[PDB]
Formats: sequence, structure tokens, C-alpha cells
Amino acid sequence: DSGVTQTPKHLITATGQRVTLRCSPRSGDLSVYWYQQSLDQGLQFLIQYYNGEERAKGNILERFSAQQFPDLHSELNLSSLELGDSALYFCASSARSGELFFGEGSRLTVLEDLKNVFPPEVAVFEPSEAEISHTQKATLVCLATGFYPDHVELSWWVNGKEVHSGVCTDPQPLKEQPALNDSRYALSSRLRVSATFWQNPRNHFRCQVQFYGLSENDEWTQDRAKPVTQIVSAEAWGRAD
Amino acid sequence: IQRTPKIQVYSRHPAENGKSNFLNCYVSGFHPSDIEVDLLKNGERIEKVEHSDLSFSKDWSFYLLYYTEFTPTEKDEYACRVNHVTLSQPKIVKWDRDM
Amino acid sequence: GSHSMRYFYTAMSRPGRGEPRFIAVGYVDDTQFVRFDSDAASPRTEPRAPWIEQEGPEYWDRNTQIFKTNTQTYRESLRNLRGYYNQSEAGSHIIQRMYGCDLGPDGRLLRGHDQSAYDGKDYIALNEDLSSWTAADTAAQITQRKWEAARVAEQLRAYLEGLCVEWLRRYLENGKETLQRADPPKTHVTHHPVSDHEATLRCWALGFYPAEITLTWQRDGEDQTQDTELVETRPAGDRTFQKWAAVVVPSGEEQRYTCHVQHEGLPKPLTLRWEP
Amino acid sequence: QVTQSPEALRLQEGESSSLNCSYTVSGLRGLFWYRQDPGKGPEFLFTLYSAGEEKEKERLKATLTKKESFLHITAPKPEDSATYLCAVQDLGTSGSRLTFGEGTQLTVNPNIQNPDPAVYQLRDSKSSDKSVCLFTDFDSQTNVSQSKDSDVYITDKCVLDMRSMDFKSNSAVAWSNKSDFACANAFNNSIIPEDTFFPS
Amino acid sequence: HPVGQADYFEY
Repeated sequence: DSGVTQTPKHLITATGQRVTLRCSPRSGDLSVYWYQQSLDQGLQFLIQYYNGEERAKGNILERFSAQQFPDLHSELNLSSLELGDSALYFCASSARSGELFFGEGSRLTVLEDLKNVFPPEVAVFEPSEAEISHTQKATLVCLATGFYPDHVELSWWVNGKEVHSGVCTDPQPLKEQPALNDSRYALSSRLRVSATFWQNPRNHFRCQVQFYGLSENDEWTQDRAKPVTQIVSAEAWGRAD
Repeated sequence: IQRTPKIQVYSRHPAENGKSNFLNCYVSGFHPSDIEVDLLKNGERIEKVEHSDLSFSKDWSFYLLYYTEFTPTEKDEYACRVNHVTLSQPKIVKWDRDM
Repeated sequence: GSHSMRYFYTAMSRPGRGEPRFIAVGYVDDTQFVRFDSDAASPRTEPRAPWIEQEGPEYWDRNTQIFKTNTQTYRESLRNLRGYYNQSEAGSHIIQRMYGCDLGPDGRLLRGHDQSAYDGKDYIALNEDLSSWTAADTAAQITQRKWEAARVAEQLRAYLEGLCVEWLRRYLENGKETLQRADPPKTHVTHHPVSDHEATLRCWALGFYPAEITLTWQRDGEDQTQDTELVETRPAGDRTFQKWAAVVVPSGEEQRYTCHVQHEGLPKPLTLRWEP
Repeated sequence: QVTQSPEALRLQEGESSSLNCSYTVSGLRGLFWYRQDPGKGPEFLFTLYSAGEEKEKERLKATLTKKESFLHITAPKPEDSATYLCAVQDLGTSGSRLTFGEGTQLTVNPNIQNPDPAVYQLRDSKSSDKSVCLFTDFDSQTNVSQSKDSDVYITDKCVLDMRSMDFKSNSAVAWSNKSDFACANAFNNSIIPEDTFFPS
Repeated sequence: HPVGQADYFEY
């Protein structure tokens, strides 16, 4: 599901830099198709490789290059990056039957400079006593604030295991300074459990935010810590009263 | 594996002495495609000779037409010379207008 | 009338490491209209008939892109075949392919074709139903499995029933003046003595289009099939065709031999005899 | 070459609709439907090859004509929310490259069985002055508006599923750095149900 | 118009 593996999943860099995307086709597939999904725009065909050689060309730019290796893996090189190169890059491999199987993608975010990169601060807000009395259900709220850019994946960990049930995260981050161009973001999530489940102090609730930041391929010259790829967390234990 | 070319020497229109015509040499039914064809005037090769783009038949054998502009007479003898790997010696077939 | 469109491919290996040569030729009946040859610095498909020159750059590029890809894939196919017959890199080998559609008097798909040959002989062919293959040997059975896994037959059926008949209909319309025309033959009989009191009757047919003709010699009202010299139909150069039929005839003090000509351009079949 | 209609679908749970895909090719090789969830890449649904061909899997049914394809969704559920991509392969093109439409972004508005609209104050776990307001359990017809005040943050409605107890729940969150903030007036800009519970 | 060969169309 699907079988195509793309890396890195997220990339943050400045204008004028160069990045390299990797793609492994599905086991048995000999072709690699590269696709670009710019914002508001749809999937655009870049280039195709077949068993090590270039086979077809789309609307790939001259400062972009790619290659398919003898072991069939492929690399997309994006040079002299521009703000407009911020997009989703996908690759697909075709089965003998003719169907294209896509990867999960590589999210590239190009910035004019990296000084505006900030990791999120994470907070957990405990259920109201009013809600427990009124519904016999208990909602935990998580807030991830002051981060830039919006390369975050939020998750709830209950007793050391990732939970998907009774959870909802905002599909889009909120801008903290809506008029400001490089505004920081805020993201919330809700975890709802039964009152009794929250009432047990043996129960552990963790809110995990994974941030994708700087990856040593960029330099830092500021007083605060380098805003690198990191996971920021906040936790709360169950409460009887 | 190999097939010998079938050759035919004829003119585009019926042969009329003094009137301008085209001498044709149809070379067909040969395998493989590499062939050498020359049009001869009194046993001497004609220089600016044209030909159709080589192609092949249902039976997979190759064929093509060689042609040049000419004015026939009663003294000038026209012929065609063919070379293929299947031919031990160049095959010459004369132009007979009263066939 | 009965009309067809066909593409003929040749893929020749160079002895013994050279880039193999890919050639594609397109025909509408017996009229050649496109040609692509991989051997050139910048290969492009070229028009070969006057009525195809009206087609746009998008059409010329679509052809070139297909033929530039076939050049790359037929090179790999030549390597695969070499391997099935345990052949060396030294030696010239050839893949030949022809495919297309036929239409009857009514401009509807009659029959679809897709035949291949390796080194001059039948290798794999698509059956009449356009859903199954006929493989010549165990090596063409390897190709069959690959093509069955890739649904080659389905896609060719979609092409033959669709694109192929549509584009043939279009070519027939834009070339109607030369393609949908019918030119009857100009007939005459020649008489020559082979030996002492033995003659040869040769009936000529000239300036006809299309090449579909039949010339028979009838002795006192009976078809003399084996005794005849039926020469191959030859192109004139002026896009018309020519043929002749000969028979070894004894003098016999009488004339019981007649030649019969049947051609689409004739409103009634001709019957000719030697008129000295 | 490939155009999808509409660019956005706003459906009520159980309300069937059919997504359109117009295409132009020299000749059709295959028409594809993909589902793309936010974050993830396109996931294969169906491939159609000839006019009049229909394919069906669970709540989805795809159909094909000489000019278009339809993806009919019968009685959609909120988990059918995604972008639906349509793609074609052309017989006048080499290889298996897909040319995609811009997609249909579907959102299925969930059905709320027993709404209990209320606004609660949540206090920070790691002992702080920070507080969050939660608007929850309101019906499918209430919408949460953004504030014109830059010091107030209000998220859009979000549905969670307690798949064990067959329970669906809407929610929106509001917070402010301003000390004067209060839950009673947090969702002030919004039209809130008259039966909303404001605990004290 | 010729036909375009998809992927894995080799002999």
C-alpha cells in the first residue's frame, strides 16, 4: 500500500539552493514517472524513465534533472530553487497491466530565507468538569502554536499506542497574524474519551506534534536554537477529581 | 532463410522512339533487404538514378522500384544489373520493349 | 470501395555493437504517405504523399515521438530475441511488423491486423477476433505471456476499432481525388513464336489503379490456370500499375484462346483475342 | 484534455451525487479514477476502457462514454471525504503516462443524531494561565465563524467519531492571549443554537 | 496515425 517509497517526505530550503528527491518503484515495476502538484493546480507530468533510460519528457524545467539507476531507483534534482517551486512531488511506477501506482509524495517548501523557521510550542488542555457531568464524555484539546512553515503531523498517543478513534485535527492550520506574509501557524486537535476512561489515573494521554524544519543542509546564525526536524510533546494523566 | 530477387525491366509508358519516357527496374521478393541495383545503357551504368523508399510484402520479402528518364531508340540497348547475397554473380536482365 | 491503412516496421541489428536501425512506413492501400528512419542526427517523420502535408505540427510530433520510442524499445526486443535463439552479437537480425485496418465498400471496420516476423518468418500474430495470439514456437510463446500480462491485444483492438478507422476515413476524405478514384486498364494482346510451329500469347493490362486485377486465358471456354505465365503486378511510377499473362499456344490452324480482364475501373469485364 | 466538474462538492450524509470528467484524446487507452486524501498520494479506485463499461466497488460506481466518465457515489458517508482525481492514457502516446484533471474536492457533511450544543472552558494541563474554549455537540446545520479580532483564534468545525459507541461529534475551539477572554462570548460572531448550554 | 506502445510492449 502502494509499494512506491519516496524520500524525504518533507523538505524546507531557501531560494537558490538545490534539493534531491528519491523514489523506489514497486517491486517488479521497471518505470518511474515524476509528477508535480503545485497549489490550486493539478498533477503535471515531468519525466519518465524505463529500466535505466529516459523514455518520455513532460514540462520539466531545464534547471530540473532526474535519473534512473541500474537498481531501478530514481532521483529528481531541483536546482536554483524559486518560491514557485514549492509543491508536492510524486512519483509513480507502472504495472505491466498499465496502472500507475503513486508514492506518498515529497513536500518541498522554498523560503526567501530560513530566519522565519520556528518549531511549535505544544499544550494539552484537560476536560471541563461541566462536560463530564453533562455528557459522561471527556474532551482533551491540544494546541500547537507559533510554528513556521506548516510542515506538522499531529498525533494522539494513549498508553503508549497511537489512537485514531475519537480524534479530529483541523485540516488546515490557522494563521496567527493573518495579514503578515510569513505568519506563524496554530493547529488544534481533539481527543474524546468516556468520562470513566479519563477518570482512571492509570491512563496516559500524550499529544505528539512532529515538526519538519532544518536538516543540517542549511546554516544557522541566531540566538535561539536551530529550528530542526523535531517532535514536540505535551502530556496529561487521567484524573478522578 | 534467404530469398533471391525477382527482377522486371520495363518502361512507364509503351516504348515510342524519340518520345521521352522512364526506364523502370522492379526488384522484389528478396530477403534480406540489402540489395544493389544499377540501370545500364549499352552495358554502361546510368548516373542520376532514383528509387522508391524500400518496403516489404505480406510474405515478409522486400521490394523497390528503380527508375530514370530516357528517350529510347533502335540502336541503344537498355538493361538492369542486380546484386544480392543470394546471387553468386551480378544478375543482368535486358529491356525488351516487344515483350 | 475496399480500403486499408497499414504501418510496416523494420528493426535491423547492426553487426556487431552498432545502434540498430528503426524504419516505419505508412500506407493507405498501396500509397505510401509517411516515413520515419532512425538513422539521422535529428530523426523526424516525413510526408511521402501530397494529401498528408496539410496535417499540423502536433500530428508530426505525435508520430515522431511514437517512432523515436519504438527505436528505443525495438533495440531491447532485438536483444530479447537474440537470447531466445542463443544468437551472438555478431550477425545481422531483423524484426518485421505490419498492422492496420481494412474497410469494405461500406466504410466500417472489416478486419484488423498485427503480424510480426523475426528474420523473415512468421513469429507472432493477432487472431481475427483481436483478443488472442498465434505464437510460432516456444520463443514466441515467451513474447505471448509478456503481451498477455501487458494487455497488448485489448489496446490494439481499441486502436484498430477506434483511431485506425477514424484516421483512415480522414485520409480517404483528404486524398479522395487520388485514393477513391478508379482508373481502368488499357488492354492489348501480343503474339510471338517460341519455336517451330509453337506460339506464345501475351495479354497486356496498363495504366490501371488500384493494383487489384485478374488476367485469365480461356481455351474454347475453359480456364487454363496451369500453362500460364502470370507475371507480378508492377508499379508504373505515375502511381498506376501494369500486368501481363502469357500462354504456350500451338498454331493449330484456328484461334480458341481468349483473355479476360476484370478490374473495378471497368463497367463490364473485357474479352480480348489476337487481332493480326 | 481532461476537465473535472464540479471543483468542490458539498454533500449531506446519505445524499448521492455523480462527479464528472470530460476528456479529449486521439484515442482512449484507459480512464482512471484515484482518491487522494490530504497528505497522502493518489490511491487507485478503477480503470475503464470502453464506452458503456461500468465498474463498482462498495459505495462507488464508475461509468464511461465516448466524451465523459462519471463517478457516482451512493449515500455518501463522512469518510468518503477526499479529492477525486480523473486521469486518461492516450493510444496516440507512448508509455503509460496519465494526464490528470484538477479533481473534485468532496466534503460530506455528517448527520448528527442527538445534538447537545454547549460551550466549555478547558484549563491547561501543565499548570498555566492559558485557557481554551470548546464549542461542541452542535448539529450539522450550525457554522462556526472567524473573529475580526486578531487576538482571538477560532478553528473551523471538526467531526470526531467514537466508532465504538456509534457516536459522531462536531467541535470548534477558541482561545485568546487576552486575560478578559470568556466562553460565553467566544463564539459571539457565530449564529449559535438558542438551546446552547453555558455552564457556570 | 500509428499506435503508441505502452510500457512492457517489448518482444
